[PDB]
Amino acid sequence: SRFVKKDGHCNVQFINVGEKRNETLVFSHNAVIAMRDGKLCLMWRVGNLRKSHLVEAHVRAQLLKSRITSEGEYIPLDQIDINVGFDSGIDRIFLVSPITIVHEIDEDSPLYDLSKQDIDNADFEIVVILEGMVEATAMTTQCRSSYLANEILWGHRYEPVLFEEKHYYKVDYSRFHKTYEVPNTPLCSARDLAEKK
Amino acid sequence: SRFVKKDGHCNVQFINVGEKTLVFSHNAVIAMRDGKLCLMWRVGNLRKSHLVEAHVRAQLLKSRITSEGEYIPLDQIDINVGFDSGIDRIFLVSPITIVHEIDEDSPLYDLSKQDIDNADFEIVVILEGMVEATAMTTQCRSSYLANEILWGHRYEPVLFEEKHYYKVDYSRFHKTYEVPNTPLCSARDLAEKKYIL
Amino acid sequence: SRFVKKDGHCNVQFINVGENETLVFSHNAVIAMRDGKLCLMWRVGNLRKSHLVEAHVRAQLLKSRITSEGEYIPLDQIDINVGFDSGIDRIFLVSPITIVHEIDEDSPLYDLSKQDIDNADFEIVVILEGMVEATAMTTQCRSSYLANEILWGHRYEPVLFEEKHYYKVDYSRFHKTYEVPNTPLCSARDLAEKK
Amino acid sequence: SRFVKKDGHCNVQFINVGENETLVFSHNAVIAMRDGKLCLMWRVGNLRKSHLVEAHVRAQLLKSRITSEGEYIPLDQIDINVGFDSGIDRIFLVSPITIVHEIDEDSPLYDLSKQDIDNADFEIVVILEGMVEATAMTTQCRSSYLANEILWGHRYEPVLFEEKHYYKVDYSRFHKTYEVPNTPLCSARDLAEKK
Repeated sequence: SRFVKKDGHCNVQFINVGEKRNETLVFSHNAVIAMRDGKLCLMWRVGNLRKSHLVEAHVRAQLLKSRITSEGEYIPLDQIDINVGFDSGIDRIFLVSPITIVHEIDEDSPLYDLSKQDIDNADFEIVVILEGMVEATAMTTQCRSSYLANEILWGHRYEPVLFEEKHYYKVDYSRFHKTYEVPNTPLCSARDLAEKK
Repeated sequence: SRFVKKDGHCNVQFINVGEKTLVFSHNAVIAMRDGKLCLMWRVGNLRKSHLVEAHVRAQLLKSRITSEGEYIPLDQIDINVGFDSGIDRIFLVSPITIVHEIDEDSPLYDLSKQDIDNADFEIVVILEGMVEATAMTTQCRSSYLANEILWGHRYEPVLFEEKHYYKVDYSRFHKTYEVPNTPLCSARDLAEKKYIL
Repeated sequence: SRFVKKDGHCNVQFINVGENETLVFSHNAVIAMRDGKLCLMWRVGNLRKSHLVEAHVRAQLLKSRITSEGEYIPLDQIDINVGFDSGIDRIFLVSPITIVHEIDEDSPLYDLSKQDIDNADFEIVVILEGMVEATAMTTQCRSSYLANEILWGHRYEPVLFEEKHYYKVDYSRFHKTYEVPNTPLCSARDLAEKK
Repeated sequence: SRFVKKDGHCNVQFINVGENETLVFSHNAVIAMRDGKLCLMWRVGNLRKSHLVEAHVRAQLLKSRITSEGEYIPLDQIDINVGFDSGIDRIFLVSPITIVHEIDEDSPLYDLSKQDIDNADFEIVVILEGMVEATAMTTQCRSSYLANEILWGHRYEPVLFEEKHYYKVDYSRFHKTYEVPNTPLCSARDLAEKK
């Protein structure tokens, strides 16, 4: 029943992990946008197929997009930060079971004015990073991945992979990339939801 | 008389260290500290070398339903141990009592003593750092179930001053003593009972 | 089309890289306008074929000063903000990046004008730190820009171009810049009061 | 002239060093006025021949205390702000640096006048951490200052002097200080309320 034991070990068992070809940090194939605790959020999944703990793990993200300044300066692929908790320190994660990374689309978010329709014709790329030190090694690892606009499933949630069994927990990685539609999901941008109230 | 010499060596002797690393108190406590309700736990280094760039984190593990009806097998909720002012970083020599101020932002804000004896959640505690003279970042973990938190308790002092040095009695590390003067209500209740004035 | 593939590999090819040694800083620094704000900028790049993990930047202005109490400080270091407060001092370095310092009210350059720079006497030390992929060794690349090495009214020449399916980085344009005669010759303080 | 060259090497030469050691703290700490604020200062240096990567400092005040609840705390470790909030706790050490703690309303020394420090019995633990250049090890240097090792009305002697082309650091001046009679004898609070 306890996820973590008094000595540090975790009562978790992983099934459907696949060949050792994986056994490393992994990102969900798709990204999603949906309501969470009353706010429109951009979310994606991260998992450690390996068997060791990832020390001082922390996540980052950036929206890549070319732009022109008022000065007329052209910038190839400006890198705009996507807030995933740095300010409060919740960008730092304890990864044992797959975690869902959440980005609140607030007034400061670069996606603040994007609706489902906008995302359809959008032309940007979101780069996601996971970094940390693999247990028993002196090397800090940097796992990367990316989500194009058309790779973001609006109105979807991730299928649970953590199941509570008898005095123990099991993680089913065959559900890692799985998502499901949530019709009730608002279709307007986060900004419209802010004014709507 | 000083705890640290000008050369960096500590004037501390350890006794009753037991038989052969890092370690966490068996229990956690909740008592009044500086006029505020706090959740506390102990962390110590039974080793000889200093811990470099050591820091602590904590998380409340519990399943919940989002306001949108979404079920999360085991949501991870951060428990503030000083990250905002950098005091999550510690200088670990003799056992240290990590303090979580249970204020309006704590997920434990509205938890009374009765709510604890009946609640069902897990508090995961982490301590990371590098053992001196090594290129390895260590991660020590532990956890406290709701019934492992002693409401109205304090830890027994382990550090004592001698003629020209300090002694650390580890046989008292896990020891705690009761304080019947401790309120049985939650932090919120204690806040209202004061703001009325 | 995309810059980073799902497997984490970067869809980029570097040409004219030369024969060389790890990280590199642009020869000159520039001062120009950007989104209604006069900024101090300099380029940083990674020639090495690997990735720079947990990479982040820092800058400092060095200059002797006498304290209001008469104390003399040889080369007092004044921090130059490049994003630490929000965490954008941490970069994902692949294609050469332009580090940006907004010359605001809290900046030590908030009073310098082009004329002031041409007559100024200070040094800006720029730092880039991070870990070379698969190495437990965090490297520190350093450089410096004297007041005269700061090109007032200049912008860097683009080095990233969109090809058919991939992206190419032309390092022969790394240190190159072009003039912006429209750049204000006054200081940031004036531009702020001119409202 | 310049302290740091384009390639990252520093134009500095050290003399009167001895026997090329490691990190070091000034034997004494001082309290003096700096830019209108009463500050607690101490010196830190790198006698090693390599650069210290991602270096930063920390300080704590060790002192037993009684809580309003009557709980006895053998040695509480109250933190001394040396710049964490703005990130200026992160230093670039090539020549001896003076760490500054601004004694403000949030400082545990806010209500301490000279006379007070003469009777005090507390202890300040100072720390310096960083990675030795080219190694994979993070080092930690420690020291401390008792209330009687704090020099009120003092400032450190300069160790960095400008030569014609480079800069020399004279370590024989590391621990030395000189008097500043002008120094207020009242606590930082007194100076604050005296306005």
